[PDB]
Amino acid sequence: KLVIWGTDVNVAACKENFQRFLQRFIDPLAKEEENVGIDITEPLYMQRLGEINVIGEPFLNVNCEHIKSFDKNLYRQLISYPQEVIPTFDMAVNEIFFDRYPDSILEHQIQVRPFNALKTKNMRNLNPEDIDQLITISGMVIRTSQLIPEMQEAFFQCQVCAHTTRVEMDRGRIAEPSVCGRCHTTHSMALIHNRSLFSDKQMIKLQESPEDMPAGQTPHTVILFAHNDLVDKVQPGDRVNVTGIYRAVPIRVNPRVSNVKSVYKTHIDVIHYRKTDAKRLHGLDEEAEQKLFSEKRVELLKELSRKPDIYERLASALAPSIYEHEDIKKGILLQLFGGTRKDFSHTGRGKFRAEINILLCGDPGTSKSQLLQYVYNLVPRGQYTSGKGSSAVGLTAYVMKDPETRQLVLQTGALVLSDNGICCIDEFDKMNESTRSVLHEVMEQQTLSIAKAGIICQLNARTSVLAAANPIESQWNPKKTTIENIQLPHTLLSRFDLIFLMLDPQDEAYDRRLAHHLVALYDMAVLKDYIAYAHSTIMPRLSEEASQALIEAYVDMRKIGSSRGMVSAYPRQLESLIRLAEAHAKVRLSNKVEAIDVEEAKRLHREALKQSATDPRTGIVDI
Amino acid sequence: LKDYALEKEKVKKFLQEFYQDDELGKKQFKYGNQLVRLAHREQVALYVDLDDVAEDDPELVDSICENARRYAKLFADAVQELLPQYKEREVVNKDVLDVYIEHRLMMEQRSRDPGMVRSPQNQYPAELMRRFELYFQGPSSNKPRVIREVRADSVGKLVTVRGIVTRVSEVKPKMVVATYTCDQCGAETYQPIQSPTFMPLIMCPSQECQTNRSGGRLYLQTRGSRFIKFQEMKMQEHSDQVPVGNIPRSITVLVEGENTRIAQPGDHVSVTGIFLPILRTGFRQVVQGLLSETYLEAHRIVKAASIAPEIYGHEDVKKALLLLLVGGNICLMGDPGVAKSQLLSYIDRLAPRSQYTTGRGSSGVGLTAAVLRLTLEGGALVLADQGVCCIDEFDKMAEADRTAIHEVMEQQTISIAKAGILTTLNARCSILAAANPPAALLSRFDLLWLIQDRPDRDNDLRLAQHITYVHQHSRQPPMKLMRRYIAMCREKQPMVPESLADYITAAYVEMRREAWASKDATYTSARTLLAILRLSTALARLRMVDVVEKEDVNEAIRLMEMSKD
DNA sequence: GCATGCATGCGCATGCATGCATAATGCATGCATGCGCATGCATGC
Ligand SMILES: Nc1ncnc2c1ncn2[C@@H]1O[C@H](COP(=O)(O)OP(=O)(O)O)[C@@H](O)[C@H]1O
Ligand SMILES: [Mg+2]
Ligand SMILES: [Zn+2]
Ligand SMILES: [Zn+2]
Repeated sequence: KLVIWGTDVNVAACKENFQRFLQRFIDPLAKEEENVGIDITEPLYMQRLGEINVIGEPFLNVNCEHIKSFDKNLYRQLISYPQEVIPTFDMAVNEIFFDRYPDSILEHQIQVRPFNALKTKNMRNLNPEDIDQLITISGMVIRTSQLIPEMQEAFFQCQVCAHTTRVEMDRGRIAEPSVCGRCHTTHSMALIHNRSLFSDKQMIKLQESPEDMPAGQTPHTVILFAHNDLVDKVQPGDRVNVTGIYRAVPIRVNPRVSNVKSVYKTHIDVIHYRKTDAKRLHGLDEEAEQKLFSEKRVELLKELSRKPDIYERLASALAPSIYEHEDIKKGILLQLFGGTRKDFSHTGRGKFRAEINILLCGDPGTSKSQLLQYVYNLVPRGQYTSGKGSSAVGLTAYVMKDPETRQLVLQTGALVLSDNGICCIDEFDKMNESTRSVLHEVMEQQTLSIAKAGIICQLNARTSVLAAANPIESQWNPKKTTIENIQLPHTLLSRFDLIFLMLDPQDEAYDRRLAHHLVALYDMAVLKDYIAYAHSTIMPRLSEEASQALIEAYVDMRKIGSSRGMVSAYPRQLESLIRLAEAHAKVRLSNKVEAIDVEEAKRLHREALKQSATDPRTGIVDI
Repeated sequence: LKDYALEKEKVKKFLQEFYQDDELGKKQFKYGNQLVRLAHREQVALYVDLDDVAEDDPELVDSICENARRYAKLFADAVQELLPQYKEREVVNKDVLDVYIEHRLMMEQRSRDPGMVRSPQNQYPAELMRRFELYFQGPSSNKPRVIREVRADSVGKLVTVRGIVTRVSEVKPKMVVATYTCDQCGAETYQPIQSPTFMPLIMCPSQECQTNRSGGRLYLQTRGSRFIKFQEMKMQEHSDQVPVGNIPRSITVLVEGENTRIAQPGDHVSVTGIFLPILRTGFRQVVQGLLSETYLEAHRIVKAASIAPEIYGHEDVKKALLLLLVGGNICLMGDPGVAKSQLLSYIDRLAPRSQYTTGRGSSGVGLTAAVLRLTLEGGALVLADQGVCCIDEFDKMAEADRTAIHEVMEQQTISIAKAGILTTLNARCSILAAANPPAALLSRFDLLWLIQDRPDRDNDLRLAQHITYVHQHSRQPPMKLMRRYIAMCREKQPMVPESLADYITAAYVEMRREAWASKDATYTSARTLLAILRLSTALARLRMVDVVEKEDVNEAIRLMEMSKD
C-alpha cells in the first residue's frame, strides 16, 4: 500500500531511506570527544555496525538528532508513528549486517533503539495530541518492584489422547482451541503454564527534575514499565535519562468487575536509558568499564599531574564563583577523591569507613550554605536535609503498603538513597537526639539494622556527610570556649574528619577583595575526566616512612589536645589522617603515599581547627 | 415548546449576521473571522457571549439559560454545518487526528453512493469528526449566585458563581468516543460515552460480519479514540457571605479542554457553569427513589505611591515595603498597640500571590506539605511561591516552624523527609514578619525595623486626630494602578557598571570601619553589602534605568542606616 | 529549654446480618371426523 491508514508512512521508502542513511551519514562537528573510538573520516553508523559485528552485541543505539540532520521527514515520521517505523528499521539493519558480515553467529536478530529526542518541556505540559509519541525524561529512580512474568505463547495438552499444541498470543489475547486435533473431543484441551513461554516486566517510579518550573508546582512521580534486557539497569538514587513512548490505560471500577472508568490512567514505556550528563560527575556504572579510548586526554591529564601546582589549580577549579577560602575547597576535593576501600572481612573487624565526613561551624552570615548547595548540584547521588524537617523514620527505611498493588513491605529513606553518594545536613544543631542516635551507627559502621514486625534486615548506607552548624548564641562569643560554643557531645564530634571553625577577622584586605569580587560578579570537562580517572584507576598504598610519620602525628596530636578547653583527640583521628593521606596520594596520581602527603594532611588537620592561634590553656581563639 | 429547526436557523443567522464591534475603531466581521480561523487548526475552541445575542432576541437568551445543554449541542451542530462554507484552503500542517478525519471523509466519499440506503447506525458520530468546542459567557444582567442557595430549582440552569479555590486535580485525558476494530473485517465501530463508567463491547455490528455470521470480536484502539482535557476543582464561599455562626460550604466544578490549567489553589475565581446532577448507584439508603449528586460544569473561568494610607507615620517603613514588593525579607519588632498586623494585612491584600498566617492556627501541616488521597498538597509557603508571605506574632511560633522559615529565607527550598514523604519543594517567596520584643533575626534577616512607642505629646495628638478622622469620616485625610505599575516595573533588569564598584567598595569598607570603631555595634558582613546592592537594583528598576545610578545607592545606604538606628 | 508521657489519630483484616442472582418440561382439553344404528321419507309397480 502507498500509505498506512491513519498515517502517511510508506514501508519500502522508509526501509530504503534507513539503509542509505546507515551508509551515508557523516558529521564534522562531532569530534573525538563523543565520536569515541571511531575513524571520523569514515561514515559513523557503518563503523558502529562493524563494531557490533566485532563484539556481537545484538543491540544498536541511534541518536535522533543525526537522523533529523540527514532529513526532517524521517525524523517526523519516527516521532509520530514509532510502531510503524521501528520494525522497518530492525530489518533494514539486519539485512545490511548479514550482507556485509555473513555467517556471524548471533542468538537473535538486531533491534534498533532510538535515543535523545529533543524535548525540554515540563511533563505537566503534555497534551492528548502527544499520546503514543516518543518523549524524553530526566529523573531519579526511587522505587523498583520485583520482576513479573507475562506470557507470550501458551501450551495446551489434550486430556484424552495426550496431544499437545502451542498457541501464540495475538493482540494480547490467547484463544484456546475448543476441539482437539486427533480425537476431535470438545473442550479436552487444558492449559499448562510451566510449559509456556514468558517475558520479564518491571515497574519503576521516577521523580521529575524539570528544567522549566511554573509557579507553585509540587513534585511529580512517573510510572515506567521496562521489559526484557532493560530490567535491573537502574538502581534507586541514580539520576538517569529515559526515552520512551507515552501511553494511556483504562482503570477497572473494582477488581471483581469488568467495568472501566472514563478517566484514563497514564504511564510511559521505556525504550532507552542514558547515564551521561554535562553538569554532574560520572557515575560508578561507566567507571567499571574500559571506555577511556581518549588516549589524548589520558596523556594530557597524566602530563598535568606531574606539574607541581595542579593541586592548588584543582582547588581553584572546583568553584569559580566562591571566595578565597582555599582550605575548605581543598578539603572538599579530598572528600571527592575519598580513601581506599580496603577489605577487612577476613580480619573479623567488620567494615572500615573509607570516606570523609566534614563539619563547618560558623555564623549564619557566611557561605557554608552556598558550598553545600554547590556540592549537592555537582555530584550525582546527592541528598540534602535541613534541621528538624526530617525525622528518624524519614531516614533509613519505613514500612509501607502499595497503593497500586497489595504490599511493598519496606521503602528506603534519605540516607540509603545516598549510598555511595553525598548527604548534606544543614542546621545540625536543631536535630533531636532520636535522629542523632541513627547517625551514630550510620557514621561509623556504614550499615543499618532494622528490626520490626516481620521485618529484620541489614542495609548498606555507605555515605559521606557534609554537616553545617551554628554557634549557640548565633555568634562566636570569644569569652566562651570552643566546646561551649559548639555544644555537641564529644562522641558525635570525634567522628568528623575535618572541622572548620569559620571566624571573622575583619581584615581590610579581605573586605576589599570580597567587595570587588562580589560586585564584579555583576575546563569543567577536563576536571570531570581527571576526577573520574583518578577515582577509578589507582589504589594508594604507604610505606614505613608514612607509618612512622602518622604515629608521630598521632602522639603530637594527643599531647596538644590533652589540655582542657580545646577539642580532645581520640584514636579515630589517626584513621582520619590515614584517609586524608590516601586522598592526597590519589590527587597526585600516585600509587605510593609519600611523607609529603602525610605532612599535608597534618597541616590541614592543624589549620582546620585553628589550634595554632588558639590559646592552649584557656581554649579561646585569638588573632 | 418550539421546534428546534427554527431556532437552529436563527442561531445560524445570528452567527452570520453581526458586524458591529471592533477594537481598533471600525466595523469588523468578528464571527466570520472566528469561523474562518476555525476552518483550519488555528483555533480549537469558541466562546459565545450572551450579551451580544440579547440585542435582537431575549427569549433565545432565556431558553438558553433554562435549557443550557440542549442549546450548547444545537450551537455546536450549527457551527459544524457552517464550517464548510467558510473554508477556503486545505490544512498547511496537520497532526494525527486530522489525518484520521481526512482519511475517513475521503473513503466515505469513495464508497457511499448518494442513492443507497444507509442505516441510522451507519453514520459517523457527530463529535468524532468535530474538533471545536463551544462555551458560553454569562449574561451581564444575570447576578452571580451564592454556593449555599443553589438547590434543586437550579438543576439544569445556567449559573455564575464566585468563590475561593482549595483543590485542583492534575490533568488527565478523558474518553469521549471509543473506537473498535473487528477481528475479521476492515470496518470501524464507534461507542459514545456519556457515563462515569462504561462496559466495553465484544461482538462486531458490522454488516459483513452479520452477513457471514463470522462472530468476529472487537478490540479497542487508543489512536482512533477521542480524548479531552479534564480537571476537577473545589470551591468555597467567601467569609463575607457566611451567615452567623455557620461554616463555609463547598462545591465541585469540572473543567474542559481549554479551560484546563487556568486556576491554581488559593485563587479567587468567577465561574460560568451549568448545574447538573449525577445518578448515584451504590450503598443502600433509607429513602426509596432516584437520588443524585450535584456538580458544576464550567465554560469560563476568570480570576512614591501611598501604601496603607490609613496608618499614620512609618514613611520609611512604607518605602522599604514598596521596595520589597518591587523586588531586586523584612522583620518588624514593635511594642503592643502599634498597628503592625494591619500593615501585614494590607501587604497580603495588595500582592497578587500572597499568604497571611496568624500563629498556631496554621502551624505544622499548615506549612510545608502533606499527602492526601495519592496527591501531595502544599501549605501557605508553597502557595505563596513567587509571591510575598506574611507572618504575624513570629516569636510565638514553634521551633520547627521557625527552622522551616529560616530555610525558606536562606536556601529558598524546603526539604521534607518523613514516613511517607520524601520531597524538595520550591518556595521562591519573600517573607515579611511581625513580632514583639536576639541574634537570629539580625543575622538571618536583611532589614529589621524596631518600632518603639515614645509618648511624645505632638505625635500622640496627631495620631489621635487621624484616628478620629478615620472613625468619623470613614476615609483618610486629603490598588489596580499600583499593581499595574509594579508589573510594568518588574519587567526590566538594570545592571551594575564597572566604575561604580570602586565607590561602592569604598563605602562598604568605611561602613565596616565605623562598625569596628563602635564596639557596641553587632553585625556587619557581606550580606549587608548584598542587601544594599539588591535595594539599589530595585530602585534603579523603579526608575526603569538600564544602568545603576548614584541616587539609588545613597537611598539604600540611608534606609539601612535608618533601620539600624 | 530539654527530656519524657501520652491522649489522639490512621490504615487493613475478619465476622455477621441483609441483600442479590437463577431459571423449561410435562400433561390436559376441545375441535373434526369415522362407524354402527334406528327412524322416517320418498319413489316406484
Ligand atoms: N499609626 C496608627 N494609625 C492608625 N491606627 C493605629 C496606629 N497604630 C495602632 N493603631 C490602631 O491600634 C490597633 C493596634 O492593634 P494591632 O495592630 O492588632 O496590634 P499588634 O499588631 O501589635 O498586635 C489597630 O486596631 C489600629 O487601628
Ligand atoms: Mg498584632
Ligand atoms: Zn485429543
Ligand atoms: Zn467486524
